Amino acid sequence: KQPELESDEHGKTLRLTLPEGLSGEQKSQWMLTIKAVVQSAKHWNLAECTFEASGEGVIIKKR
Amino acid sequence: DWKQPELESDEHGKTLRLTLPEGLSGEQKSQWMLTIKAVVQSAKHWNLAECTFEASGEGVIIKKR
Repeated sequence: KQPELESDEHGKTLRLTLPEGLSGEQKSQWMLTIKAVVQSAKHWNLAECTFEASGEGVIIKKR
Repeated sequence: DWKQPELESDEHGKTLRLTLPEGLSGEQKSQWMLTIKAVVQSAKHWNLAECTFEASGEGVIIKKR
């Protein structure tokens, strides 16, 4: 399932789906990587960051 | 074994490194990369410091009232 944006009369909701049947720790690792991005969006303005793919996964760069 | 999200810095630069969840099929890896990509893209339209983040059933949610 691709990202889904639900629009409520009470606001919007971005819903992200995790792959079918992942294990328990794979689910946490995944979750943790997304939260690191939301945390970084609180310190940095991500529209002004460069986002590249790396060997291990991904890299978000500021300055 | 699995590296947690970590920052790296030095002169003229600060980076956030994210490691892929382990034991993933090529498909799931593609899915993982798109999820991270959907999140940076939302931070470009919304201010995520003013949004709620939480785990739901088989996923994650980000709400902007």
